[PDB]
Amino acid sequence: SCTLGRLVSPGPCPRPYLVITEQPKQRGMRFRYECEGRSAGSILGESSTEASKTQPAIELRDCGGLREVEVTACLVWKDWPHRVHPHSLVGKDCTDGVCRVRLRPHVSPRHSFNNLGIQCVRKKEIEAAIERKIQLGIDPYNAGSLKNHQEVDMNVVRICFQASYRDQQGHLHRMDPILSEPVYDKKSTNTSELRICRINKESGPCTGGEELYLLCDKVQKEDISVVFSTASWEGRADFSQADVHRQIAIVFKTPPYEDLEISEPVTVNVFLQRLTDGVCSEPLPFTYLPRDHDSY
Amino acid sequence: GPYLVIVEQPKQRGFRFRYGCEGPSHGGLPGASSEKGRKTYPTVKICNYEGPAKIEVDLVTHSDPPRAHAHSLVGKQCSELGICAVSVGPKDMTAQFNNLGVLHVTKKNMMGTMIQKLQRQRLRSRPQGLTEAEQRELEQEAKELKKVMDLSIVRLRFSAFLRDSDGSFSLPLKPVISQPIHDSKSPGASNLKISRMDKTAGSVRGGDEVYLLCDKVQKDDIEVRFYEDDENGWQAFGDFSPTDVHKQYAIVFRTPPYHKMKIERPVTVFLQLKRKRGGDVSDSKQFTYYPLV
DNA sequence: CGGGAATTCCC
DNA sequence: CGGGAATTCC
Repeated sequence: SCTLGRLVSPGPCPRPYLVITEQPKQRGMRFRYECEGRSAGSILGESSTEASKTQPAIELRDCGGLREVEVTACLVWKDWPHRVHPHSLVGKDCTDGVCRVRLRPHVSPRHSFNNLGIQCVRKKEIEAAIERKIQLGIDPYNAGSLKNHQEVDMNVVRICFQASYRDQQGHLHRMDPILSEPVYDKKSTNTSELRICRINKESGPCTGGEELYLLCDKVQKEDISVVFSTASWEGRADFSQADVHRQIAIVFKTPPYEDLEISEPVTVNVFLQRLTDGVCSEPLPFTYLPRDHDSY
Repeated sequence: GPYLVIVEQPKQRGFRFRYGCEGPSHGGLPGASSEKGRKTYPTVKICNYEGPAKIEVDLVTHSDPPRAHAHSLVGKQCSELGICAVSVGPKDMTAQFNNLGVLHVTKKNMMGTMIQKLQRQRLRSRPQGLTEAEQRELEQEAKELKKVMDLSIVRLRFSAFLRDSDGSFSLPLKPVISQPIHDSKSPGASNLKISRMDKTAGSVRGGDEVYLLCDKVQKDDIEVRFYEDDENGWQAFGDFSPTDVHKQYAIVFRTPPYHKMKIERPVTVFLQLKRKRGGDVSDSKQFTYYPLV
């Protein structure tokens, strides 16, 4: 079985592998169907910017002695059995849910993906769509388990990386697969990105009980709670799913401060926290008042 | 004589057409004067009758010229795909249709449908074996109507029929049509109702923000209005700026300056959303006013 | 293609 | 007898 022993043949030098330098933006990318007819996406890098928005960039380490290497981006689930995900990855140089780039190892080992996007297949396909790929020998881990336990996260996926090397000799070895920081579709209310868009007043007495309105992006009533968290304190309002006007507005009641009135007012930030995974949103400016203000 | 009259009229807007993948029992087309406490249905009647008789009723094309329709009315007592027929007792000469729903045919299918529905009005009745000739016409009258049949607004055509001796119904009557009914879903057809609003108490002049919550409305064909005209009218808007139309289901605007010269005691007026073209409306929401300070 | 909205389905 | 997710279309 075992070919050779731990002979100091390699010696802390060889042993090539790769690494994601810039992860693909978590959630924000709208998966598209083969119905919307598309081919190039816009996927960004985890930490981009509305300005010079970064992009999914990766490099190679220990590629020395290598002439030319090929990358293999493909979509797999998010848990243990990273089976080949049904949603195919489209874009330039993407044949079947897989992209390839014969990047020259030495002379600049780094590829920044540009026009890159996903393609979400309808549900009544999902399974078969996995069979197709299977047949065409597509499974970066060969673990296809269909018909029994399914439940596939049609909203998130991991893009596996299989980088194949090539030397002069007939010793074309293969490195180890690399997984990405899960990608979440923007079109899904459950996993989209949270965001308030406006609020009633900016100042409210610490007496609380004050009712305030608010607009937002499609959120799931039966799973969401507005908070007034801050340094030293974290008090979240109260209301019921009944006040979640058609997934784009909330009618809550400002909870009282942490028992305080001490002189002039203190500002606090308010944002949304999904009662399921935690993902918060861009906080908004709010202010509490020290009880009444009886005076002239 | 051959006189017919729709007593209760079908609710014009509020009934949600249902798709086939949805089911045949989500309810029955209600009536105008039908509300909680006491329901009401699309009832018709016959004056100067001639005794027992039936009443075929199908869905016609909203286009004034009474013509067929792709949306086949469906229900317990319905000819599968088409007309629902009932009867009447010798005295009670009025028919009421409780359970009555409408089958919504997809845009991608309202084609093969209407055409097929035409084949029956032809090939089905009269001599069988329709000739390739008619086939061509069928395909014409079909598509030659697709763009003139609002797939989201229908009218009932209550067609009564008596028995022409020999014990057999066949004597037509005066088929009258029910005023259109807007699919409670079609983007431009539902009822411009209003869930609730932010600050209830306005101000005085004309410039105060209030967060208003409503039902699906398009980026236009929309505009808030308030009033109370025991006189010859009086109106006022708020903000025709779309930017403030939050995802179809909400609008925030500034209160318009009422010509309330009489800055006396507080005056409370009416307020209700309206549609431009359609000219819809909502209910009586109380918007009070106050004396500036 | 992006960004939005109408349309068909599924709870 | 409505709400909103899933798909398509502009």
